[PDB]
Formats: sequence, C-alpha cells, structure tokens
Amino acid sequence: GLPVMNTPGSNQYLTADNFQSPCALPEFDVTPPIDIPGEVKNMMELAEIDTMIPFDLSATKKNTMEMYRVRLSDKPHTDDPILCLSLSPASDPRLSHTMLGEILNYYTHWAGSLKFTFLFCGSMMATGKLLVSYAPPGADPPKKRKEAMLGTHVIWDIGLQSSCTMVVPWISNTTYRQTIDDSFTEGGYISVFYQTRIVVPLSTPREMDILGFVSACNDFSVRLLRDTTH
Amino acid sequence: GLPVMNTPGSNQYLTADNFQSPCALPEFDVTPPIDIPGEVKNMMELAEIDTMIPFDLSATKKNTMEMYRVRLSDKPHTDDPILCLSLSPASDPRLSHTMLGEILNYYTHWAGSLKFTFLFCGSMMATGKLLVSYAPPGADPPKKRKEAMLGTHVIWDIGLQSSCTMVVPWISNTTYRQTIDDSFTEGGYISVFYQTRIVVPLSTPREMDILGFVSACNDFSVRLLRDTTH
Amino acid sequence: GLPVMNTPGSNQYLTADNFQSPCALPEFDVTPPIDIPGEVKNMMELAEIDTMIPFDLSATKKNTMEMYRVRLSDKPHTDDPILCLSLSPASDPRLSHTMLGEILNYYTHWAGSLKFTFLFCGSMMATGKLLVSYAPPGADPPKKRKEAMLGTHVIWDIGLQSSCTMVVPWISNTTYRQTIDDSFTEGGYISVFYQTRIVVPLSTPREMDILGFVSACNDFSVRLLRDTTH
Amino acid sequence: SPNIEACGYSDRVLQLTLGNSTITTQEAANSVVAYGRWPEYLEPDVAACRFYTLDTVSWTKESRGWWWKLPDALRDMGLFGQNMYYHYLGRSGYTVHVQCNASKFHQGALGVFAVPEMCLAGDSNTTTMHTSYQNANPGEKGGTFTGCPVDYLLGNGTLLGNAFVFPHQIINLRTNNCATLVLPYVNSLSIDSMVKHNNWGIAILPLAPLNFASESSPEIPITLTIAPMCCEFNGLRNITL
Amino acid sequence: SRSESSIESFFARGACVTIMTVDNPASTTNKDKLFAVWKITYKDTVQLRRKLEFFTYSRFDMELTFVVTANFTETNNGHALNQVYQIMYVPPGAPVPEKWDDYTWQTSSNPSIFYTYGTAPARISVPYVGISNAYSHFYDGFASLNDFGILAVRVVNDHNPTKVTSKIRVYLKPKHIRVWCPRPPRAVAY
Amino acid sequence: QTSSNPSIFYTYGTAPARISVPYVGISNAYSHFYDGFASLNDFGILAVRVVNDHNPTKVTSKIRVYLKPKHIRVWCPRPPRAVAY
Amino acid sequence: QVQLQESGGGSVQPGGSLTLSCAASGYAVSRYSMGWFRQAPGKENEGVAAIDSSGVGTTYADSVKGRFTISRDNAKDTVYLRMNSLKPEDTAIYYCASGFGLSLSRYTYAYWGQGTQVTVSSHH
Repeated sequence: GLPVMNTPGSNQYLTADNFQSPCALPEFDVTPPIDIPGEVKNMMELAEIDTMIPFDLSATKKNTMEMYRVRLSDKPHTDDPILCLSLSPASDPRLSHTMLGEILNYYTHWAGSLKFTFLFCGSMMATGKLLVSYAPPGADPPKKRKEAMLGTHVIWDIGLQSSCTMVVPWISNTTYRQTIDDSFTEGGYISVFYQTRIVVPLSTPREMDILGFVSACNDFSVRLLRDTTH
Repeated sequence: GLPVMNTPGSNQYLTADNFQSPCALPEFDVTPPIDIPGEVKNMMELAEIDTMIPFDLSATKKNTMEMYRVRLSDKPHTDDPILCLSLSPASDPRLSHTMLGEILNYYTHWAGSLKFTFLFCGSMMATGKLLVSYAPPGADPPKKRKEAMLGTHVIWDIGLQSSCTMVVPWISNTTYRQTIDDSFTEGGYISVFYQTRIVVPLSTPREMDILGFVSACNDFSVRLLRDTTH
Repeated sequence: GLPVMNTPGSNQYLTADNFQSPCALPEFDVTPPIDIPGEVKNMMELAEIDTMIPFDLSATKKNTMEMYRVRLSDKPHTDDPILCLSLSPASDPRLSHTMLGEILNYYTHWAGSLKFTFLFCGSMMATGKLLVSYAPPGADPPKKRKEAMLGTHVIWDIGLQSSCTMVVPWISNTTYRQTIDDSFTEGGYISVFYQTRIVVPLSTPREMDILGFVSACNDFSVRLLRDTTH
Repeated sequence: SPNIEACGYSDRVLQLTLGNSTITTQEAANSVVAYGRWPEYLEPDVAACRFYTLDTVSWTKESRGWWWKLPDALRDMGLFGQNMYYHYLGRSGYTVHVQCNASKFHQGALGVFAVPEMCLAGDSNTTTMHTSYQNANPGEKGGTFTGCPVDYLLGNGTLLGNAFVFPHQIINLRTNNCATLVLPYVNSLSIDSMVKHNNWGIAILPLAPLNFASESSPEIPITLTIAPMCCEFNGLRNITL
Repeated sequence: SRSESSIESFFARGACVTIMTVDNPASTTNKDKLFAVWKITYKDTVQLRRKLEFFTYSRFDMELTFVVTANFTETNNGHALNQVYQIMYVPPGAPVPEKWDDYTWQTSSNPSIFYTYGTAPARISVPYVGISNAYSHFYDGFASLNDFGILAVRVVNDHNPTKVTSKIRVYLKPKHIRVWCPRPPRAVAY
Repeated sequence: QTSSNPSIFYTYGTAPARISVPYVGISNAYSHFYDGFASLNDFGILAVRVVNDHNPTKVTSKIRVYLKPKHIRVWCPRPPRAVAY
Repeated sequence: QVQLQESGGGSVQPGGSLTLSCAASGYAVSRYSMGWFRQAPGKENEGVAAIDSSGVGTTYADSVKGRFTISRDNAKDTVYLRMNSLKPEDTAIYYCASGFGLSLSRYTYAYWGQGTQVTVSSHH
C-alpha cells in the first residue's frame, strides 16, 4: 500500500480528543428535535440571570429561609455597616452559592463587571435613605459611612424606588481575575449603610427586610475548565 | 512514509461496520440478474399486504382452520360483542401472527394507520346490519352497542356489500408508538356488533362466517432493529 | 481501508522531529501577547551588542572588578605590548566570556568580521598617542611596535577621541572558521601599543584605564548546534 | 430578576374578557413570557380558552407556601376539564394570573415560580414519581410547603435562592398587586397524555414575611386564575356517559 | 470571548461511567462466569452526572470508548495467549443476557465489538437513541429514567488453566449535545 | 476521575506518548526570573500510575518526560548564569 | 473552608467572668477579624464584642460596655473574649464569627461556630 509511518501518539487514548468513530447503529431513524423553550448555548449565560444572595449565613440563619433576609433592625446611628460583602465571588462563603458563583466553581479565571440589585420589602408607607457602596481591590473594609461615601456608591431612596442596581465595575490588575481560593484576592466591597435612619408611618411592624440579587454581565468570561465532585 | 497515527478503534471488528474488503475471486464473470416479478425494496411493503386474522384462537380452534372463522351464531340481542380485538398489534396474541405483526416483531417502534377489512362469507339471500367500531387508546372495552356506537365506527350492511374496510386512524401520544410488550399499551379497539340480528331467507344453514384482514399503510414505519430466534 | 504499508522509522521517537500532536486542552482561551520591548528573533543578534572584555585575568584580577581594567602604568618605551589578545574567540580564555563568545559556545563554526572598541577613561587634560594593531592568522605575535605597525592598524589619539573602533576583517581560509578548541587556530591579533608615551597635565594621578568592547557583525553566522552543561 | 417599578399604586383598570369569563386586572402591564416564547399550535376553541378561577387561599404570618400542577389544577373546569378527560392526548399553554391585594399598610413579598417538570420531594432519585397519583394530584385546592415539599429546598433538593432560574415574578406589596405568567407548553414530546403527566409547577412562597400594622386584617388573601392557551386534544375518543 | 465555556465544550470530556469486571476461569467462577452485564446509565458515577444535571433535558450523540486491562490472579508461573473480548451494546429494551452461553449472545440485530487485547482501546458511536424528543434527567409524573441499553462483556477465548482477571473501563463523551430548561443544581449528595 | 483535567492511557510496547499544551500562562509571558513579592509561573503537575491491577510479579517502571517548546517567542535579555544553580 | 472552634464556654456565676477563644483554620485569623454574638434563647442574635486583627480598635455593645473586654493574638491564631461582671440575662447561646471587621451587625461575618452556652446564674 501507500508508504506509511506510525509516529508518537499512536495507540494512545486522549480523553480530550476529537476523532471520528464507527457508528454502532447504521441508518437509525433518529427522532428529530422540537423547539422546546429555553435552549442554552453557553454556561456564562446562566450567570447573567439575577440570583438571590444569602447575606446572613449566621449559625442559626445559614441553610434556612432567613439566610436570604437582611433585617433592618433598630440600632445606633453607629456607622457600623448594615451588611458588608467581599467581592471575592469564590473566596467568600456567601457569594459562592449563587448561580453566578456556581459557574465560578468550574474555572480558574473570570473577568468583567457584576451587578448587585436589592429589592426593598418594607411597608410602602415608610421612608428613609440608604447608601450602597463599593471599594476597589485592596482597601480596608470601609467601616464608617464617611469612608464608604468616598468610593463608588449610589444613594438608594427607599421611599421612591423599591429596587436598586449598583454595577461593580471591572477594576482589576490582570486581564483574567483569579477565581481560585487565594489569600486575600481583591475584590470589591458591596455594602449598604444607614444614610439616615428609617422613617416609619403610623404603626408598621418597624422591621422589614431587603433581598439581594447578583448576576454577571455580557463582558463576563471564564477559562481553564477545572472541577471537583465527591 | 506519510506520517500516520493509529487512533482508538483500530484492530476492532465492528459487526455493523461498512468497510471495503479484498475480493477473493478477481474478475469472476458474475451471472447477471433477470427481472423476476416480485422484487422487494423494503420490509414495510410486506405489511401493506392484506392478511387474514385468526380471530378465534380458542383452545380447540387455535392452530387449525377455524381460527380464521368468525361464526355468526344465534344468541341473545345482548350487546355482548360479536368479536373484540385490542389494537396492541404486538401485545395481543391474535394480531401478532399476521404478516403485519410479524414484521412488527423485529422493531421497537411503529407509527401510522392500519385498516381492518372484513369479507362476509354468508349466503347471498340473507341480510341484517352490523357495526364495526374503534375506541382510542385508554378507554374501557365498549361492552354495549350504545357505547361502541359513540367511537369511530361504520355501519356494515351485509345485504349490500360483502366486504367492509374500517381504517384505524393513527391516534396516539408519542411520535413512535411502542411495538414492545408493555403493561397496557393503547391501542385501539376494532369490534363488530349486532346492529340488528341476522335476517335469513327460506332455509339457509343460518350460520355463516366472516373473515378478517389486516394491513399497514404507506404512513407505517419501524425503527431500532431488534430480534430473537431460538 | 486504504492499502497502507509501515516503513522503517515507524514507532521511533526522533527528539528532533517536527510532527503534529493531539492538543491536551481543546479551545483554551489563550492570553494574547502584548508588544513588550526587546523581542529577540535570532541568537546572532545578541553578539552584535557591544560587550566589555576582561583583558586582565591575572591571578588576583580575574573574577573581580579590575578584570575589566587596562591600566596605563608608567614603564619603559620598550615596545613590549600594552595588551595582546589572540583572536581565537573560543580558544583563548578572555574572549570566551563576552556575550559574543558565549553564543560562540553553542556552535561548531563562525564566519564574519568583529569590531574592537576601546573607551579611554583617562583625565581629559592628558594626551599621547596609541596604536591598536591586527595581524592575520598564523603570524608570530608582533612584539615590537615596528612589527605591529606593518599589519592592519589605526593610530588612536587619546587627546582627540576617547573611543576607537578597529574592525577585524574576516581574513581566513575556509568558508566557516572553526569555533572549537583547536591546537593553534588563527586567529587575529588585536593589541594596543605605546606609539608615544602618555603626556600628563599638571598633577593628574598619572594612571588611568581603558575599557574594551567586542561584538559581532551582521555578516556573522553560526552552524551545527553543539552544547554542554554540568 | 424581576427588578421592575411600574408606578406603585393604581392607574387604570383594564378588564380582560375572554368569552364568558371577565377579570378586571389591576392594570394589565408587567407580564412575563417564559423563555420569550408565546404559546402556539403544533374542539371548543374560544369557548374553552377562558380563565377559570381556582379556590382562594389564606396568606398568614405562618404560611409556608403553596403549589399547584398544570394541567391538573384545571381538571374540574368545565370545557377544559372535559376535552382533557375525553382525550388520550392534549397539549396547551397557560396564562397564569396571581392577584395579591392589600393596602399601603401591609408588607411582604411573594415569589410566583413557574417550574417545568416540578417533581416534588422524594430524594429517591433512584425513583421519582413516588407519591400516589392522588397525593401528587391535589387538583384545585392545591398543596402546601413545610418548614412533602420543604420550602427552602423548593421541595425538590435545590436551595430556594436559585429558584429564580425558572421564569417568575415577585408580588411585592409596595409595588405590584399582580403577577402575570404566560407559560407555553413544555414537554419532551410534541403532544402527550394530560391525565398522566404534569407540564408545569406553579409555586408561591413567602420570600418576605407578612406584616400588618397594629391591628387590621389578621391575614390577607391571594388568588390564582389560570387560562388555557392554544389547547388541542387527539382524538375525538369515547364520549362515555 | 467565551468559546471554552459553550455547551459542547463544557461536556467535550470523556468521563468514567463504570468499571465492568470479568474473568477467564478454567472452572466454576459463575459470579463473573466470564461475563458481566451493566445497565448503561450515567447515574453510577457523580462527576458526569452533576455536569448533566444543571439541565432538565438534552439530546446527545453518545461516543463510548473501552480500555481493557488484564492480569493473572494466582501466584503461578502459568501463561496465557493474548485474549479477545466481546463488548456488546444491546439496544434499549432487548433480551437481557444471563449465562455466557445462551442464544441472545448471537445478536442477529444487536451490535457487537470484538477487541483484541494489547491494541488501542475500543470505540463506538450511538446516535440520539431517545424515545422522546429529549432525554429527561429528572422526570415527573407516573427510576428507569429514559434508558440507554445495556453492556455485556465476556472473554471469548476458552478456559485457560491460568485464571485471568479483566476490567473494562467505559468512558462516555456526549457529542453534538443540546439541552433545554435549567434547574438549580443538586447541592447535596445523591 | 478528573471530569475536567486531561488524561492519557498509554499501552506499553508502542510509540511513546505525546501531548500539546498551549501557552498556559496566567500573564502575557512566563517569568523566568521574577521580581517583587519559587512558584515561578506554574505549568501544572503530572501524575502517573499503573492501571492494571496487582500482579504477583512486581514490575518497576520509569516514565521519561521530554519538553519541546514550540512556536516560542522571548523578551528582555539578561546576562547568562555563569555558575551552578 | 475555615472552621474556628468556640472554646472557654462554661456555666459560671452572677458578677463573675469567663474567657472565651476561637482558633483559626483555612486562613490566619489576622486577615479577617473576629467577634461574638450571644443569641439569647428565643430572641435574635445579640452583638457583644468585636476587634480587628491587623488594626486593633475594639467595639462593644452598650448593654455590656465597660464591663466586657475582647483581645487578640494573631500569632497564636486565637481570639480572646473577656466577659466580665456576668449577670442572669448574660445567659445566652454564645457564638464567635469572622467578618469585616470588627462591626457587631447581626452578620458581616462569614464562618461562625457551634454555639457555646454560658449559664451565668447557674445557682439559685
């Protein structure tokens, strides 16, 4: 026959190959597809879907309903944050459990902006003012409103609009931000603060909650398919 | 020679392959074909051929001549059917032995309409009226004429035309109806009923028979070639 | 399949091959390059870069700062050279340690011209005259100015220009000059001589140095990649 | 996911009248198409494609939630229940409309999730279905979650927080009093048995707890109206009776 | 840029799905009795299963690959010739083989693959063999799942004085795969 | 069981194994020498085992790895390491 | 990831004291800070003391201010809760957690603990 020469690689099975193989059932009448709604083209599409953050994973509150409830209590005007969250989507126990984070558990890198949406779930008749703030990678967690006020932030009026979206820009060093468990990866800081203190109408229960949603953006990507299962 | 690389599959014999092989007798003068009548192109063609159903497989009547004979006896106007048949072509002992069913014993699926033809074999001079009825998948076997009358049915006059064709439409859930032995697959119901009660001329033997034929249609298909032999 | 025939060479791994192989990570998003200054296209480019020669590798002076210092002392008008160097870039301990020579330690041959540049590092106010000389392959080391004066040479005036470039033409027998350790490969002779004797202004330290640089030229090449490491 | 802000109170009342039936929607705007697909065709038509109201359920501080099955819920509804029961086949879309009214003095948030193939609690993956045909099919009265569907696990082994992957709206007392979900027919087949298989799963859980000021209504009511859309059944079978 | 995250590229991996165990005794070792039968399911391993569970439905061309390893059991200096194995894919719902002897093993209709030991691992393509428009990961109504047929494997060579143990590793690469409605992932153990 | 990681089964007696790994740098370039505040860059790890099961006769094996950098580019040039490493 | 164990919990007496501590894992306590929450049986989580690691500045709840103390040692990887002048209300289910910092706020803490019960008024 045609002069041939077996080179290195022959007879080896590369799990990640892309070779053709003999069809075990010739001419089988395959049942054609039907356009069932909700096809998925890529995994990064699932992250762009808004998902509820379990902000309060306290000992009694983690793994139950209230892990998703952020209760505006009734404490001092002490700037002590009314929720702080490290934008270390993977290297922080809370963000890791959202659809966003779940996809972010199968790759080594991520790039792009994220957006934190909050839905106020408090009695219409009430008002006040809140401030959601961001703080780029590295900086100490801003502990006083005055500090948080300096970084990228939006004043979210309860009275006016129940929901508030605060996009976290892609402020980072490298082209691909590390999605692994690093010492102290940075890493934004989304945190709401009592701009004022909650105004209440006649006799409302005075304690209401806010929910939080996270999602990636069209500029969000992932590489080097990693894994784990047990 | 040309750099080559043996991949997975090499040296294996796939019973269902389609590869070329060296011709053991080079240049043999093959005897050419002659157009002998009755070529067969596909197996589904054999099913479209009308075939006689052995309706009465009673203990003494199964495996003999009379298994093909449906005797209009002389009993009460009690709607009790004058033959009932489950259109479970495979999962019913009678239909399975027709050419139609025989082909339906080599596949896992079938789709399309079937047609039940009955030839009256009774003394010209006699009359009366009969009703052949169908009942779509699931429904209880219609035990009274009144019931059978509700489903798809044709009033077959003996007097007028000796033969009667009643097509079983393809009324079913899935695209391919299961040809296997399922618990209670559905499954039509072809059954004749004494619309009236047989009129007899002067002194005919008063007992005659009817034969039954079954066949597939051009819209009848089969997939996943299964088998058995012992 | 297609008639094939395994020839000699099959199954052997040739370290120096150039064959394609299956990609262990399909569709990996490779991080694109950025134009960082200083790309290198070929190794011979590094030799064209001027590099400092350690002329005085005396027992105490080799492996320290002063190995690069050629001290115009204060001795007799005895033509005894004020530095001699064998242009046996490899087979001479001094030239072998320059970038030029370092590349010349990975091949079996070299061809082309080299250029010796000297930077005078003596007190502006001083003058005198020096003569750098060459002597083609084979000839005895010219020990008297009168001799060195006969070969290709340039009169380098200290007073005028601090630096002096003297190109060593490619005068040789074979097409490719042997870069190996041969008995007495030839092999030019770059050497400076006291044309006069250093003139000194008022009260300068009277002892200054000169540095030496070597580099290949665009006509410099190498073949048969040889090696060593320990 | 449903980060909208229509107006807040009430603007205009536009009533939907589909045949004999008549809803007077809060407005009508703020409707969510499931996966961006309107229901479509692959016989009481306009007569059978009319919104039937299910039973009203009571939402109280201790409510764990509620769930329903489609077609199942509407199995007792006149023309739709009949064509459903007298046919081996049947496929159909739905306009789910959940109304939750209160005042400027109540508070909380209900999540109306529409889950396709919503199998419920029986971690037995080595065998789904489990719960007898009668238990799994509670018809019109509907089934309830508990702290047997577990609320935070949306009663299927998956943390509630992610339920937002399925199409849904959130009735937030301060914003909207209604949720509207146009759900097309979702199944592995072109058309299948309506009696045996449940297409969708309407889920309503307290995403925020209910809170009323001083003393008012001890509890508030929620209502689900469901409308079949593009319903076909094969084939004119038995007419028993 | 996102290509290595697309559906095809998310599943374009070969994952272990099972490890069938057969043998070649010269006597009565009926547990393997030279054959092992395995019901083709993804549900035995966990890595492939969870990757497929992020969705409810899916159509997928299934490409299997078979790596066969052998070894002598008894500390004997006994020999054996290179052995041949038979790997059969029995198309969804067909006669299930028991004994290594029986008729079923003559499979007029079912495929079969003879694999000589020592060469490149075996490989076959099975098209979307779904009975429905899609495979149902989770199923609702009134487990068996969908079904992907069964795999039977035996040593074809006859009883050799020196008993030889074998292990057939199966690998499933779903190709040209599409999916439908997305459910939240299985947090806990299965 | 490496759902995501690659793997290569090599039958003994045939042509030595061979795989291509693209520029897997986390940076635009690999840093031979690194400055700031070893691990270097990292090129992953190689694990090898005998898959066949425990055979009465113990067998020793040695896997030799060979690295051919292909389609290689470089940047700033430093003087060579004169001494031992 | 990090699983810090609540140590020092025991049943003492009114007017008394008790030392508590939590040892690091997953990371070196020094980056995240550490604090304590005493969720009184049947009531919500109740903040008591918080301290920052790499920037020591303490914060106390006003209900326990002055009497209660908190300290840190980043070298021993442990956080030290000094509860002084303990009373009958101070009978709660205590907890240590790590957050950012140093800010008693129901949460703003990640990994918690198991729950150590200090029954101050043990004697009647």
